[PDB]
Amino acid sequence: TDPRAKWVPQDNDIQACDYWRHCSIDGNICDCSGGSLTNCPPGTKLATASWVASCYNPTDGQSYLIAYRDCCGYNVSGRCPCLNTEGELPVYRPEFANDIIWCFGAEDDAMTYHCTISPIVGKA
Amino acid sequence: TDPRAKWVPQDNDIQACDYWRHCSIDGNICDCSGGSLTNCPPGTKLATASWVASCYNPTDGQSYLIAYRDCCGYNVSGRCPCLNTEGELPVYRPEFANDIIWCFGAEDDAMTYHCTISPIVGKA
Amino acid sequence: ADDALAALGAQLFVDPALSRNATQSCATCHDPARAFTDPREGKAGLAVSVGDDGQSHGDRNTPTLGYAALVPAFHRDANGKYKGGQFWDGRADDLKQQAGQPMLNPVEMAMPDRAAVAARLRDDPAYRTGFEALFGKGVLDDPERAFDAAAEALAAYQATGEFSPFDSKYDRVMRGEEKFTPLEEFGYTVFITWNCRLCHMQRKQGVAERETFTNFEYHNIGLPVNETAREASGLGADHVDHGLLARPGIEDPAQSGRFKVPSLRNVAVTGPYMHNGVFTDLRTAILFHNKYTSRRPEAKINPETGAPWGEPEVARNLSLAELQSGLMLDDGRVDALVAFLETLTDRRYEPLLEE
Amino acid sequence: ADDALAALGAQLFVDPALSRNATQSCATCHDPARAFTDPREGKAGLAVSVGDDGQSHGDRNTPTLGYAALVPAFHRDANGKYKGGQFWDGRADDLKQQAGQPMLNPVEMAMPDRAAVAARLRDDPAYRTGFEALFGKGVLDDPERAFDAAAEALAAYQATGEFSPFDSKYDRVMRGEEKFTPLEEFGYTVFITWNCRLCHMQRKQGVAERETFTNFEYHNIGLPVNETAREASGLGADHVDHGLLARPGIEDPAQSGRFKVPSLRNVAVTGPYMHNGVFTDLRTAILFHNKYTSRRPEAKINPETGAPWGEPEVARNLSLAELQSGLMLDDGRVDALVAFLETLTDRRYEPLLE
Amino acid sequence: QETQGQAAARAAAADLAAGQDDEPRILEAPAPDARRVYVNDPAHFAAVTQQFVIDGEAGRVIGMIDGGFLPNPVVADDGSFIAHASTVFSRIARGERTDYVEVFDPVTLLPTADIELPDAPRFLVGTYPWMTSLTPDGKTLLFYQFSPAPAVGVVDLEGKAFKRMLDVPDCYHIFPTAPDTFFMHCRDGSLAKVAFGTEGTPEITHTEVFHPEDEFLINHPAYSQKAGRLVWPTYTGKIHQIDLSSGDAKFLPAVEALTEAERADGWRPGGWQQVAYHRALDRIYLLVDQRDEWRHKTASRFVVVLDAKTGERLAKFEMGHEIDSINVSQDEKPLLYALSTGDKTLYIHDAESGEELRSVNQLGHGPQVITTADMG
Amino acid sequence: QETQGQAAARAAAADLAAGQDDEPRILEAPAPDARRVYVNDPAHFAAVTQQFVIDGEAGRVIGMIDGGFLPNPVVADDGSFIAHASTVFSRIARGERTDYVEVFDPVTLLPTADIELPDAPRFLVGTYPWMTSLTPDGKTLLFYQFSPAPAVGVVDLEGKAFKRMLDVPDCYHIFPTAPDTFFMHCRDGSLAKVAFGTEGTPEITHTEVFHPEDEFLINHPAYSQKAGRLVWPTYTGKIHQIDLSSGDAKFLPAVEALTEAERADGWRPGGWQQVAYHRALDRIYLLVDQRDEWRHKTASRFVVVLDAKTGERLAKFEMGHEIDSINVSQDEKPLLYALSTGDKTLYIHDAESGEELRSVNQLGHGPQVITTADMG
Ligand code: HEC
Ligand code: HEC
Ligand code: HEC
Ligand code: HEC
Ligand SMILES: [Ca+2]
Ligand SMILES: [Ca+2]
Repeated sequence: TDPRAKWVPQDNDIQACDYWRHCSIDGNICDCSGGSLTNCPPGTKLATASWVASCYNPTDGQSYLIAYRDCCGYNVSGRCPCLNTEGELPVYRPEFANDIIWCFGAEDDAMTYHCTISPIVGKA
Repeated sequence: TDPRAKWVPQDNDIQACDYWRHCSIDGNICDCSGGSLTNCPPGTKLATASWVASCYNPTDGQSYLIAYRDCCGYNVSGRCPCLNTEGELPVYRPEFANDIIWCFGAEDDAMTYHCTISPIVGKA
Repeated sequence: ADDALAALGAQLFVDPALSRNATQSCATCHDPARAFTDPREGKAGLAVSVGDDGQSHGDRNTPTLGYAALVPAFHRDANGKYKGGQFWDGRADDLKQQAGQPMLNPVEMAMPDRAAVAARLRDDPAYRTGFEALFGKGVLDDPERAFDAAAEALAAYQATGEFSPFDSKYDRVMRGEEKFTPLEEFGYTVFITWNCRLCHMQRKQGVAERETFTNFEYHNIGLPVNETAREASGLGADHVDHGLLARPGIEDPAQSGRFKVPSLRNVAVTGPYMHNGVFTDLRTAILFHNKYTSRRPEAKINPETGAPWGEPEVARNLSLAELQSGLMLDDGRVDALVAFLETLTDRRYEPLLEE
Repeated sequence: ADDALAALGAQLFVDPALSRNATQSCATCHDPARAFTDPREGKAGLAVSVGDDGQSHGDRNTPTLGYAALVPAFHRDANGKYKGGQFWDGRADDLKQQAGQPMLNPVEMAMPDRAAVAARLRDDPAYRTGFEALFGKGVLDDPERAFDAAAEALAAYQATGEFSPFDSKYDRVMRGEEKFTPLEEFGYTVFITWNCRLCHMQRKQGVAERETFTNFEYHNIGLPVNETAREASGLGADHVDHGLLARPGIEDPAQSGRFKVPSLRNVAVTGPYMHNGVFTDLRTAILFHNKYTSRRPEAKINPETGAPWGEPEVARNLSLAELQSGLMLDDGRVDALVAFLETLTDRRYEPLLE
Repeated sequence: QETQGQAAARAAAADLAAGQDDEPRILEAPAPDARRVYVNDPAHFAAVTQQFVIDGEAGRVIGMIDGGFLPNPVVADDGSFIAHASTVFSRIARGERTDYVEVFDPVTLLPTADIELPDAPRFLVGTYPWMTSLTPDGKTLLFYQFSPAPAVGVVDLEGKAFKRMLDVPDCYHIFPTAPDTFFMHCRDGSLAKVAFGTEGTPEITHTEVFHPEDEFLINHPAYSQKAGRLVWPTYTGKIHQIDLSSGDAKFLPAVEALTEAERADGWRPGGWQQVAYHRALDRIYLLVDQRDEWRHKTASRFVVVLDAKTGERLAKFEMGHEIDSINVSQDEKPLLYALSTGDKTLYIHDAESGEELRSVNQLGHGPQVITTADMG
Repeated sequence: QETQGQAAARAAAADLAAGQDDEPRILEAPAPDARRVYVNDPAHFAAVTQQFVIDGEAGRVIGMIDGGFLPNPVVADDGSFIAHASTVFSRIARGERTDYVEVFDPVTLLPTADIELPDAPRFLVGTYPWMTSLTPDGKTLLFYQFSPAPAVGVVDLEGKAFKRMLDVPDCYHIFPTAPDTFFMHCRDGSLAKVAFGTEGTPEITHTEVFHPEDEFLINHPAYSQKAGRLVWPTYTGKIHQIDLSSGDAKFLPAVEALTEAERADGWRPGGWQQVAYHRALDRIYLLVDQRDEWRHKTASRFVVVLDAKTGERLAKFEMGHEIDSINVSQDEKPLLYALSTGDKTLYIHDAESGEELRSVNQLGHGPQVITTADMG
């Protein structure tokens, strides 16, 4: 990969940084530490806050809103690190900003970043 | 760079893992984090315990006893990591054993491992 | 047949002869000119409605009938979450089971019994023709068949496009016909990234075909008693509305104080808000959801009164997992959410938004 | 020439005419048969020595003169540590300044003044001959010059090969003439990896040319009073030995209770141990240093008494940084240290190991 | 053929296409089984560390546990829990030290006990599995203390409380044989039997010396508590076997893992966890390579397999990577796990053919220790 | 051109041959100077992190400081101290959270203050330098809180005590201009001036709006407190400059760091600390490369240098490595510092010719932030 090239989504492997729903992920893919595409790993705490991007699905040619959520309360998993910033805005438009640790609302006031899940919330 | 080959000391660079005094170092060379060959970096605590090896010096053809000392109370430096084991024995002969965190006697009861210095205490 | 059943329901829905003194129809309290809610003032303002005797008040706010036909029948899903049903406490399984209740409720339409309702239907030559065409000869001579038939018709009428048109600005924007303003877009953004999406969206993930901005679950968000409404209702200072736990056959005390998540469609025009009509303004309804977010002085005060929100009527089973979000909505974001929620107003009620 | 001066000093060193009643010489308390320490039993055993008057006992243990010639003259180093000098409290700057002190000390040789020392020197024809040849005619007629010249000869004699021969097993092993036994080698390895090397080694790092197993510094290791030696000394139950703070010109309260780190050469044959002779056995001397390391018995209990060591005489300025090592010596490592320290015995004292 | 990430994409696209809703939530790990394997990452002495919980059959990370400085992991042989002894400081690696034991539920990974150890008693050392050990009943955790003097700490897991330290002789490692008994290895070459009650001084009995002073026994022996079998290699690959199944130490005939030919050609064990033992099969596995005598901690590229009852070589595998530690699953047709510290990867092999089946990469900074439960 | 490790081996061999003795001890760092540079390593969101203190003239690590989760570093301009706001948890990454500020002596690196911040108020975010800032007297540290509502915490460094939180509007970042005043950037496109006291509502005054909603101002602006100059690039390399030296905001003419032709061919800034500003030369340095418009946090391989008064380009350097962050030393003949997160290496260049002069590698796991003092 040329890191500066336009990002090219695929819909065939959720563990790769170019998977279509990961267009604005910053951190680690939860599926690689024992969670799944939309569930957290045992022992971690699911935040209630989220961040949104509009991610193009090459399977059906449609763009979907992905409201990312963090799994919190463990040190960073270190497996399947990815940083994509499709449509990602600076911190003064936080609903689109991905450097913030979005662990708000997690049980037991968990605030450390482990990994991020990628559920769809609507069509753009 | 063959890891299982007999180790060949040099006397020309103290930041390399084949420098002659490092023949039983396990950790990181303190000269790479703000100390020197026989001094601890600022902010760390010099332990009083030690471990010993007989290290051959290619320059003068004599063998010296190096009694290694740990610099403690910081997370491991991460710079110039090295593991040599010339004459290193198992834990039950601890004076010669190098997996132990030899931070005893450090000021402030510092017990975390940051890096190791390589002072000469004698001839062998 | 399916058209005809709904057309019969349409006549019944506006007919005051289904009330004891003949003053009141479903449309008296669910007024089509007000997104199927009650514009009339009673001893508690618009918080609760006055029945056919002209004196009895109910103890819950009359909800909209718009989009009610999208609610699944009452059930407990995989997760042990109760879902669906009708009334704020889900005590009716579905629309057909709910429709006969106002008719016989002595604080509402107050008919003495199913025979009295049958006798009213029998009086009208057009009901005799239209009921018999759909349900068979003699239907109106048998009080049980007649009553069950009227409820079927009413339920069929509420399932028409009249009640659920999907023609709000939100629907036009989703179809690509129109665009949100920056403020409405910001409000949408906030709605789908903050906690609103955890309760007032049909699905947990994926995309809904016909979104009605409710997951149809039951939650206790800790609302206080509406004191003027509870006095008008006459239930007593010591009465507790247990919400879902009052549905016959629910016994689980964890269900106490939980009410059905309302659809937010037409929310801008169906004030006052909550199951007891306690808040006048939409902004105040949104701010009440900040109550459990943080420790700040500002979160504890009702802007309409200048006083604390009040102690919960049921102080157990609060939905703290969702509500304790650790983020308080600032006034900019509440403005944006109000702008967004206004886009959920059906086209025919847009003229109502100004007032 | 310097053979000559040392040869004079050899004469003086065994001459009891330097004591008031002629009953004692340097060699009486510094016996060459006992690595130049005192074999005699007094009221406190071998803890302290009895002077010329037959009754007066000192309050400190008589140390070896072996290797004392390698000690630097007293000074304060750039690190603020006092170093070198002579006596357990470093109150003499060097061997020359020390030599006249026992001659005039009333609890030791008890000469009443320098004039009395000169008079005894002048009465010996061999001393008239030997002193005048090195210092000039009439030296013995002037008490100050006589006393100074006697001190110079004694210091010269103590700086010969005789006092520092470097012929121990340890020296032979370092020269690669022989090897340690397994136990001795384990002892040496403990010595150089545990705290011992921080005080009983000449240098902080590198190799010493003529190692004598002391860094010449001053440390308070928290020793209790030796009650029977204190009693015998007569200094009174109210007396406190302040160590280095007693040296004239030292005022710094942090020096209270500190004593010069002893060379460990010949330690196996120079018991009892410490500045007050309080421990009889070499194993006990080592275990005592275990005191600030643990709550286990090899730490709190004196094996010679079965009771706790007893409160420090001077409870401040303890060398806790060096002594609170976090590691307690077990009996096997104490056995190994004893075996190693035994190899520091000069060849001529090997028969005393016994 | 189809990877996990690919099957997961196919399942997600199908859920999306079919309108299948699912609530985002915290997963539970699958039930512990014979093929669950734990990889601990001491991270080259870092102040915080990680353990990976892995399904060996799929080659999938199924959970993680965070630990502090040089933690010691243990895994109950029955699958009922995991635990570790760990160490944290008030300001990362400086300030007030707290040592503690956590017990975790093996499916939720939630802590079910957090038991503080008073006076900072843990031995902080490169990770040796047998420096912290469970009694066969799973009710007690025993941990080694080196400073100020060797001791063994008794932690009541049932009552969630630290109980006391047992003072021991110059001894190392803890091999528990009963609810109230464990063996240690002494400097002098003997094993010590330590018997302990609720109160009192423990009863301590030594065996005969079993190895000479110039024979070096590695820091990583294999111990099968259910077999009562201690398998202890030396630096040359000579293998000591001690049978502890009668409650007392019985010394078995020593075996040679390498030939006279190979030893004279420089074959020697090397690595971290150099030895593994399979109980049902009664088989020893040993990491070996050609190496200078003082390169004993370097990676090895071969494993030899030998019958424990006779000492006959059964197999010699070329591993194909730089391997530091090995272990096996304790079922029939076991897996041979081969962890590479340098690659940070767990290579998973069939233990009978030595063939590589799958691998799990990105396991932390310097992973070193593999642990499995013997559930049979 | 002997390396530092070779000069050291030669010095040690000379001491050995000379018989020179020296006591092993704890060093002091050299006195802070203009060529001291600090590199912080957020370590890709790990629970613990490190900062490296570097002498840029020698290319030598002179010290390190440990921190917790996503700490914010600050360095006093006059070299008198450095400090961070940091966050730890009672069991590595879970349990009770403690937020605190530490102040360190710049030569012994020992903590001289540890100040708890109540109610866990720090904003946990990938590290932005101007989310925690010193007032120009160095007596007060100001830090940003995002949850539950935007606020600025006031920490009295002289008195070693937390003072208060201040409520602020929907605004971000903190640029101190006086002992009691700082500026922030508002969502609505204005700056807000906040003047505060020990108690009471702060006086908050907005500037005029200065940018549209669709021009995006990066998270890493350069701010020279001594010049009062705020240098704020957008995603396209348009640079806003605000002169705060009067105590109020004055908007300077905007400049374009890239030509129209370069912009048409896809040149845009990118990385983390994309921009540097040299006060005495009044020069702006911007990290740029050819990239798709949403690859704005990838490394860049070029730096453009331009005169801040005229916008004229002075140079375009080819860096020869993948660079994420830049800064400069603030003395004459400055060094340009070019930190590569992927190489974990700081490359030190001559800022006039752009020539790479030396480098310092092994800087942690994902070093991102460079900080220098303006001591001039
Ligand atoms: C005022 C006197 C009313 C008249 C006449 C009717 N209804 Fe109504 N309705 C009223 C209230 C106060 C409530 C809430 C009561 C409670 O206990 O929760 C309702 C509720 C409904 C519903 C449920 C809608 C929902 O839960 O989202 C339906 C479907 C409904 N009402 C229909 C309906 C019909 C068909 C009527 C004529 C037969 C009718 N209502 C009369 C108040 C009043
Ligand atoms: C579940 C925990 C919820 C979350 C998160 C949000 N809402 Fe809600 N809302 C909920 C319930 C159960 C109710 C009715 C409570 C009762 O007993 O009466 C509501 C009510 C509203 C209303 C009033 C609607 C009406 O009276 O018809 C509005 C305007 C509303 N909710 C808006 C809203 C927004 C904008 C939210 C995100 C900030 C939000 N709610 C979160 C359940 C839950
Ligand atoms: C017994 C009564 C003694 C006679 C006769 C001599 N000395 Fe001695 N010596 C004695 C003691 C008790 C001490 C320690 C006193 C103290 O306060 O510390 C000493 C010490 C010395 C030393 C110092 C050695 C050292 O500190 O390591 C020297 C060099 C010394 N003595 C030499 C010496 C000479 C030359 C004597 C004859 C003039 C002599 N001493 C007599 C006990 C006795
Ligand atoms: C500096 C803090 C020291 C360390 C570490 C060790 N020793 Fe020591 N030792 C020290 C002093 C100051 C003294 C004299 C104390 C006094 O006031 O008298 C000693 C004494 C001994 C002795 C007795 C020597 C004799 O009496 O002549 C022995 C045998 C001895 N020391 C041995 C020893 C060993 C083996 C050590 C490491 C375990 C060790 N010491 C540590 C100062 C210090
Ligand atoms: Ca309403
Ligand atoms: Ca003695």
